[PDB]
Amino acid sequence: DMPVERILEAELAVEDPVTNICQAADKQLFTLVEWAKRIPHFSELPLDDQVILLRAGWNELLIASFSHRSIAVKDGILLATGLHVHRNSAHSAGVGAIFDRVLTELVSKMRDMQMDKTELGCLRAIVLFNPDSKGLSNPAEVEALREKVYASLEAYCKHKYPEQPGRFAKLLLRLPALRSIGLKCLEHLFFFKLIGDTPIDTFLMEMLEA
Amino acid sequence: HKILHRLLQD
Ligand SMILES: CC[C@H](C)C1=C(CCC(C)C)/C(=C/C(C)=C\C=C\C(C)=C\C(=O)O)CCC1
Repeated sequence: DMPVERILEAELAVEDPVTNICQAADKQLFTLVEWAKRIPHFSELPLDDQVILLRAGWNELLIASFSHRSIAVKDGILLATGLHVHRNSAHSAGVGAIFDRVLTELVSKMRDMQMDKTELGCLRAIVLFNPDSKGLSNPAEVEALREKVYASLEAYCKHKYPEQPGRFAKLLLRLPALRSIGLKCLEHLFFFKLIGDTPIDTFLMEMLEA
Repeated sequence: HKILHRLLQD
């Protein structure tokens, strides 16, 4: 009911540094909708609940994607726009603290365990199917979809990495760090909007709506 | 949430 082959297919189907990062975020929000449509059973949920799940998880979903994309580089983040933000550039722009959190708690840990694209997609599908999201018409159905994702994820881990019995738990235990980092990035983005001297495009602005 | 709504329906 939740095969990892379709979750990987969704990942492969979607392929001032503050300004560059905000422009990449808006670009990838469009791509995020196309990704979620390719996750099994997401498009079958009520349309209001599809909206709720994406508005609740977009920041974590985008952070996981560019963090995994950046395991190929050191002390840097690869943006979807083809630009690279070096650790030194982020520090010199005043956002070095949260940048270092992304490199240390996400990118380096992804690189250390060689997290593959199937595991990334499954973790993102778990984040997407967040049954704690407020306003869900049927939270039990979302919880059931989440359960099917991590059931398929564990089977994949035991089959492809039988020598790493703790790998399934290691993947899930990056989710608290992703949640904390996602919340801090939202905090920064609201401050940028309040000051008003950072260009924020329309889709990124819409995610900041009440 | 105009943009998200339009993108999901299409
Ligand atoms: C300047 C740092 C500041 C705090 C900030 C962060 C954090 C960036 C990391 C690299 C610290 C953002 C992240 C999100 C919530 C989404 C990022 C999406 C991207 C950049 C996707 C991609 O390129 O694939 C967007 C808003 C502003």
